[PDB]
Amino acid sequence: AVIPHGKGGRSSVSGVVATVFGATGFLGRYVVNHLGRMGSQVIIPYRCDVYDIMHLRLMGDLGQLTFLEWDARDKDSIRKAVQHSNVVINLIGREWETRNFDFEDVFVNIPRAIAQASKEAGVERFIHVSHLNASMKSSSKSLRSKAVGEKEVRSVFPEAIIIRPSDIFGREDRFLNHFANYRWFLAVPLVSLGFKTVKQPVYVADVSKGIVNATKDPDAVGKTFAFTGPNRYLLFHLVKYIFGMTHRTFIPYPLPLFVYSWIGKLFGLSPFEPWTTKDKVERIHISDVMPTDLPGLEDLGVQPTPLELKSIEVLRRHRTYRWLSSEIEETKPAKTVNY
Amino acid sequence: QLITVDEKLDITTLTGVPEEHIKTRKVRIFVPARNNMQ
Amino acid sequence: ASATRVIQKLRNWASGQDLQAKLQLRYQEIAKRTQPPPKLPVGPSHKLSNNYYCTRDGRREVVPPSIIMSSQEKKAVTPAPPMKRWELSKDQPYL
Amino acid sequence: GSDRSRFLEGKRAVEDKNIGPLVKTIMTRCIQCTRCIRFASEIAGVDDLGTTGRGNDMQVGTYIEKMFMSELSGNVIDICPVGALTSKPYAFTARPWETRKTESIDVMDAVGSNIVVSTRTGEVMRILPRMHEDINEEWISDKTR
Amino acid sequence: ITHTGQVYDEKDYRRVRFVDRQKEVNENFAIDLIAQQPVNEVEHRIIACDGGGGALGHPKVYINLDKETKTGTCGYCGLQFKQ
Amino acid sequence: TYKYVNKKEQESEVDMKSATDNAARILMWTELIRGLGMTLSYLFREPATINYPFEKGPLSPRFRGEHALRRYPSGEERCIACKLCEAICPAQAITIEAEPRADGSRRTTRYDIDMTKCIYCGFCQEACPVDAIVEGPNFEFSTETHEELLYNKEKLLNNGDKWEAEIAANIQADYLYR
Amino acid sequence: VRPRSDVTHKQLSAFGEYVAEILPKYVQQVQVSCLDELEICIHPDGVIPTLTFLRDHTNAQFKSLADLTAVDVPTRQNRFEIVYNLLSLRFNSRIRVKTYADELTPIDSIVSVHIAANWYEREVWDMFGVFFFNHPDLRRILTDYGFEGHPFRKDFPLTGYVELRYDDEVKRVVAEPVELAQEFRKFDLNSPWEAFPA
Amino acid sequence: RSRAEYVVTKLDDLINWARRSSLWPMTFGLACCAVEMMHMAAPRYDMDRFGVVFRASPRQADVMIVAGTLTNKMAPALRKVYDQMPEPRYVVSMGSCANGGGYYHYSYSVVRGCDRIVPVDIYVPGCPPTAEALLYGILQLQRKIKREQKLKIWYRR
Amino acid sequence: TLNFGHPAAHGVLRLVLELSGEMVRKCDPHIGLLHRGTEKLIEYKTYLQALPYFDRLDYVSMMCNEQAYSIAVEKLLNIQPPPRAQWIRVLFGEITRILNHIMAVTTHALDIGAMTPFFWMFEEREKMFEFYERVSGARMHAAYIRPGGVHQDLPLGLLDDIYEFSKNFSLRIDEVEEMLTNNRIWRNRTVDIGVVTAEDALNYGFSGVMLRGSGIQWDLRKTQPYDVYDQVEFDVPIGSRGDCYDRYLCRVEEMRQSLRIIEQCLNKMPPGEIKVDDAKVSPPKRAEMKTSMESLIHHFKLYTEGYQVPPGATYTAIEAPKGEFGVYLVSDGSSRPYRCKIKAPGFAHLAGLDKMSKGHMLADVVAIIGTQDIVFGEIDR
Ligand SMILES: NC(=O)C1=CN([C@@H]2O[C@H](COP(=O)(O)OP(=O)(O)OC[C@H]3O[C@@H](n4cnc5c(N)ncnc54)[C@H](OP(=O)(O)O)[C@@H]3O)[C@@H](O)[C@H]2O)C=CC1
Ligand code: SF4
Ligand code: SF4
Ligand code: SF4
Ligand SMILES: [Zn+2]
Repeated sequence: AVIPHGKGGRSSVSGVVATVFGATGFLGRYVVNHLGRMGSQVIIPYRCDVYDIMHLRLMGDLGQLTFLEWDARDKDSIRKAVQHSNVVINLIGREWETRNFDFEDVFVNIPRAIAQASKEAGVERFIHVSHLNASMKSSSKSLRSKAVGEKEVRSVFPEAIIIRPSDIFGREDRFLNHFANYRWFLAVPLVSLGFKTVKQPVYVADVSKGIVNATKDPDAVGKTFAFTGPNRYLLFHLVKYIFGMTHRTFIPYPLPLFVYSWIGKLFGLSPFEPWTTKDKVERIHISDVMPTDLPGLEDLGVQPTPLELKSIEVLRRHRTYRWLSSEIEETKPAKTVNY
Repeated sequence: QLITVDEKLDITTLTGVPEEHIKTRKVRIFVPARNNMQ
Repeated sequence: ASATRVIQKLRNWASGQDLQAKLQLRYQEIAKRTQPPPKLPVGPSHKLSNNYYCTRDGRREVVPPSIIMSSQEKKAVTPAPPMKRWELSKDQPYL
Repeated sequence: GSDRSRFLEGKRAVEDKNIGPLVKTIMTRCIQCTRCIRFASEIAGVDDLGTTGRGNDMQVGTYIEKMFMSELSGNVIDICPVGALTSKPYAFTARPWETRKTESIDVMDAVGSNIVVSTRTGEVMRILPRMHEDINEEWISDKTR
Repeated sequence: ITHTGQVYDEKDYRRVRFVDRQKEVNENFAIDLIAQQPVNEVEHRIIACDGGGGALGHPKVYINLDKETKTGTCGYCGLQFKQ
Repeated sequence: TYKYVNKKEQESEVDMKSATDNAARILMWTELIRGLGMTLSYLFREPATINYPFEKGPLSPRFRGEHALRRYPSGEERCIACKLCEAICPAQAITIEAEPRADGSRRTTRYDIDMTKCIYCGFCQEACPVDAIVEGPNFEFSTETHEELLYNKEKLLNNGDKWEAEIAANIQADYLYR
Repeated sequence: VRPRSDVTHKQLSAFGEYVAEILPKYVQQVQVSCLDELEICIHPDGVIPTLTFLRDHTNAQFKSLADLTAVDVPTRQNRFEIVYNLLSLRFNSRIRVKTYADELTPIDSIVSVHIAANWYEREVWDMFGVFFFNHPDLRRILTDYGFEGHPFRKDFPLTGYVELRYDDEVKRVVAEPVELAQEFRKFDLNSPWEAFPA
Repeated sequence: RSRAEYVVTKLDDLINWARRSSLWPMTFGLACCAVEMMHMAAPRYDMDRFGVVFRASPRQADVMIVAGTLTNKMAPALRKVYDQMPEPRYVVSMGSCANGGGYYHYSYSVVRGCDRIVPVDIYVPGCPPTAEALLYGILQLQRKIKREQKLKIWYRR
Repeated sequence: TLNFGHPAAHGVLRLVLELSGEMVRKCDPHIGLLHRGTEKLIEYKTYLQALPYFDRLDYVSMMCNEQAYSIAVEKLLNIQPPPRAQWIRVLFGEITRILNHIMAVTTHALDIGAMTPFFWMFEEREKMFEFYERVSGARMHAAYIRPGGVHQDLPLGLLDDIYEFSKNFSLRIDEVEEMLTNNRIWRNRTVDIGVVTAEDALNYGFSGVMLRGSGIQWDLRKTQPYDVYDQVEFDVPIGSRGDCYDRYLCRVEEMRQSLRIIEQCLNKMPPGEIKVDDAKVSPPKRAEMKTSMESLIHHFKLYTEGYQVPPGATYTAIEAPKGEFGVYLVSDGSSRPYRCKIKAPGFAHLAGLDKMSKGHMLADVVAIIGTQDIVFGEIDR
């Protein structure tokens, strides 16, 4: 262990040495931020070239962030990453099944091997992240596969926390940017005209802070928290609201999903990071599940942050010079649906 | 003409010190002793 | 250097100056390295006699400022003699 | 004093002594100032340390090698202005300009002797006495230093 | 490992620093290298170790080799001399 | 002694010849052509640049460059932890903590020069009595990561061993001067 | 030992008396250092009057303001010691007029007497906190736009209380209380032995 | 040779060569290290020879050389200029004032390093880091740019 | 309100301007972007370990800057440097004014748009730094001029090499002389721009080439001769009218006059010691500290503690290439200073930009900053 000395800011010590395999991610970026702010020792396994992880260097202090070359297929790389970590956090995930990695791999196969080694190593705790409402029978292969994982990893690593976040709201997120980027599309398809798929977003930071707090709290063991949010929404208001802040016309036109799953298949064929995914589509119209579960935010210590509050920052880049100065007050809020 | 104030010059509000280090910091006024070495 | 005469002549002319006489690049004119070993001179105060420091320590023989007009007919006096006008140069007065 | 030297002749050297396990006597440093022989007789009643010989090889060390074992022993360190005999535990751990000096109280014994704890970068390096006329007048025990 | 037995414990995490990198240490350790040099058998009670090279060495000091049992060691070089 | 620059001593009254000469100066840009001649002239001069990797700009013995800790010929590191190199460092760069080695000798357990803090003044070179810390000739030690720039005793001692031959030659050349 | 000419220590001394006589309402002390430098000391109210006499007097023309500074002696009731160093290109001599100002007792501004002071007075406010009445535009010059505290005051920590880093979460530079990775080692340097009577 | 792997190794080698050969740098110009580079731009150690642009606006700059102390009043700007540079972009921190605080580390107005403000690729050491020393640092950036394998990572991703 | 600020200007100047069309009606320069705390750090540092700071205030005239601190500290210690050292400081002081002027004239042109003058002279500048490096070991930021005397003797080949540089340097000034002194384009860009009247220059505390350019005859090198400036002969290049041209022409003349002073220094440099022989003020020689006890004690105390200069305060001004550089050093009896106000020729000059750049275009302001030779290290300190 490492006795925590310091005042609490950078150049201080908190005693959390933590491997974080998928740090380069949108959620990840945030996880390393708090861990680094707190003063924790963060080992970031990376596969993308060094150029892309530079954004993580200034976070954390000198000799507090260590980057290791790692390959998912190669078991040895995971082995050495967790050699000297006592906390392992797994954020490995993707939306597009890539040529050389299947949803199973990114969600269930890999995240197993990882926790498996972590145990061999003797890491005190492992935090595994799987998408919210993930039935072993859910339509989207992604969600189901993720469900498959949360089970397995429990056998490789017992009492391994399993936070299960909803789609995340944050700058650089998809949930909010995706819809806002429908601008290019003249019309914005919305299955069931964006109805009956009530959704509860959660700010990225809230999720991050929550995750971090897990690392430094004994109360969470085998817990399957669910960071959800401060307000639910029918996809209709969300879509329009977005377009509202973006100040771009909103033209909700219903599109039969059966045909739309096909549109997802189309972009899905794209070689360079398909923008929409068959598995995405389903997910988007996959209704958010209700909140009866080990609570996440608040329960883990952070009060959720309403979407409207920070939406202005996430959607600003999509506006035009004409609306750039416009502020949240000028715009209207969307409506929640306790349903 | 001069004005009258019985208020102990407190200028804590102008010095520009963070609140924590003005209310939790005790300073000792002492004449330094001599290291016995010299 | 090492320039064919014609280039030099063009150079000198286009520039309007005998640039060859004063080339910027240095060639075997610069002090050779490993110049001989130096035996530097020891200054005063190294005498072994009549060298008492008390007689050579201006550091603290200095005294506290002299005080005039402390709070605790006569002719006018200037800060100092009025300055003397500078004189135009003689090698090159103008330009 | 002066800025230079005129002693072009050779120097002297005096064999060191293992006076004890607390005081390191690198006595080639000694300026034969006899404050040790006094303290060791007047403040403490040891009456062991003494001058031996005459001339420029008067060495102020125990004639036979008998350790200076007494409480009040470590004070010799503080009282020898030269660094001939100094403390063996605090041999070379620090150098005084660096040491931050905090004035505190002796808790090892009930005389409550005043002392100064010299700390560098956050670990105590030395505890030496600070003067209290009534309680410890410039001296501290072998235990509390 | 290092000159001073600086070896991160089997559980310390600064060992992560050495992961995929060389922990810089020097094979040539002084404690040993001085030992190799033999004791100089001078024939005068007090000899001086200028440090070798005069001005290019260490401050000049005189050592008393009078103690028959032990050998004088320059506080600077560590070189030892015996009478 | 003063000198007027740009002060016209007197009013030369225009003479046709003078006027023509001037008018020609404005009309046919005569002085502008003068300037072009100067640059054409250098175009013909040998360029002063050096192939940087193949040729190196000359540095004489006192060049301060990169810190190194020297060792005696025998193999005993020169530093005896007097710690005044720490005292005179202007930037607070050198951190030294010491304890008596098993041999009984004085030596530094930790000697850390923070090169990013160091401003390469060269006073440490000056201050050392045994001259254990020296300003080594190498100036090329640019590093990918900030941590590499912080240097402990082992890097400096290793730096000392690598460059000892040239450091010895450099100190040999300049010690009479000091 | 430096060469000292007493011609100056006499000339300057006399001038000191001359100034004092001409401006007795404000001159408190007038001394000449052993370094041949005069240093009329004036009551803070005499800032405008004493300077103006020196800027515009035939027998003492002190046209340019070399510098305006404020030493801070915390012990002194009037903390700051505003010092104005002036030069006389006509008589090739410099004089220093120094006043005393406490933290909340402002000094007059001399931007009128010398416009050079427009900037230095802003510099003294930013670093030490003395305020100058009738200043055209007094506002921080050297410190950051949001800086809190006057830095050159002897009671201000060197490292200060705030430092800046870029935070990704908020994608913007952000102050945080200073956390230093090697505190300034505070070597004690004063020797316990004095040098001379001085 | 014939393998989709070989074609993707050779083509980045091409992409890396282009970025390596033409690094248009942008010098903020803080403190004095800017002079020790104005000497690199100058004739004894030309930088253009290597494919380095003496003066480049942020939007057309590949490399930012931070020379000089980054005070707490210029920090908010450096980040802006770094943020407004085109994506392929690299930072070289010159001077003990910039890579670490150097003299002025403990000042209340100096950021202790530009690494706190902008991610730094090569740290060039020295109070006035010599001009060859900067040239070695720029050449070290070119060695780092040669090693990068962006196309290979996309192929096996 | 256009907030100009890399600003084409020297250093970093956020010149908050107000563009009445292209004509600029007001400038509010926001300096402070390079304030390092140089004068609050010096209070915590001994007199020798604060010398280095003075090489970084104006970073283009290093040694002349460290001749102002060296003269101050020396005054407060009533000690004077040995004769050879004073000539060496005057030799290095004029190499620095040639170095600053090559900086000021060529970078001004870089701003206006002439690019070649910078390259030709900058090669002549590395020739010069070499002289710094060969005498101190640092190309710039030497630390050679010490509070008492200078640090080490000149290497045995430097004065021959300084002659060879000075012998051929004047042709190099002559060459930019032809390329940038009569070009109608330069004259038009520089002549009648930023005229400053004589009394206004004294009132704004300009004190430099800006003072001399408008015809006021003031050089601290002849008026108040510091070091040996009483035994060297030179002509101050007083300009007549004050336009940015007359100020350029003055800067080109001072480079020429400095070659006249450098010539005299090489011709008449005395045999002797380079640092005062009081071990109390200047460190003891390497051989002496390693053989004599009085010298080791003096070396140990001087490096670890300090000179302990006697209590007092002094304002010492020397003619730095930019203008009058002065240090007001207040000293308690302690080895570390109490206050060190660096008067920067430049804090006064930048204040004048608003008055000098009156009724002028956006382009004129680029020339106005260029003709003040402002380096923000000195202004920001
Ligand atoms: N809206 C959301 O973001 C939500 C996310 N989650 C879960 O949170 C986790 C983090 O999400 P997010 O950050 O958006 O995901 P990202 O798409 O940002 O990727 C996360 C990280 O996983 C790494 N990664 C992906 N595939 C592989 C692979 N085959 N081998 C090695 N590394 C890989 C990536 O590294 P690289 O880019 O270098 O390949 C990346 O750094 C995910 O696992 C997801 O299941 C759950 C609910 C909502
Ligand atoms: S006190 Fe120290 S110095 Fe004086 S005699 Fe005893 S030992 Fe020698
Ligand atoms: S000065 Fe030389 S010897 Fe003394 S500690 Fe510093 S380095 Fe080691
Ligand atoms: S590093 Fe040395 S040189 Fe570069 S800026 Fe800071 S001080 Fe000036
Ligand atoms: Zn020895």
